[PDB]
Amino acid sequence: RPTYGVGHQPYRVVVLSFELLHAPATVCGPKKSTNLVKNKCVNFNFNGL
Amino acid sequence: ESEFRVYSSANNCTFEYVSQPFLMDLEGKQGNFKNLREFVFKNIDGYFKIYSKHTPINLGRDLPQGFSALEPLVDLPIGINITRFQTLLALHRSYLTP
Repeated sequence: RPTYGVGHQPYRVVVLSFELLHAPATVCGPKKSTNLVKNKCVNFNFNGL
Repeated sequence: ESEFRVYSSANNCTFEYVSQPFLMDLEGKQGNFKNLREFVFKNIDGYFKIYSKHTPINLGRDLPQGFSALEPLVDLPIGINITRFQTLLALHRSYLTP
């Protein structure tokens, strides 16, 4: 019910089990992508490269 | 159409995926002999890969002379080996008689 007490609310569960199958990596969660600057000697990374 | 003309039961279904109808260059029911669809089905290191090329080839007797590379269409990290394969054809009904 909506007004449940915290000790017994419908508590969320999100298990992000990192699974190693017989295939290379194809899934990511990159919520960190920053800005980009040009015409300046910097260091850059694009999805692994 | 009916899905049971191919199978009867589905068990332990883990992967389903819906995408665009990658049979492009489709035309009327009798638009054959005007286009050629090429597909490559592969399974390497667990990546099942499908490459395709829907080139509207004015066919002669058979596959023509020329070059047309198959651009990649899909890569799936399924990881299952493939040994036996089959081709699925379609049939129209009578539409007049039971």
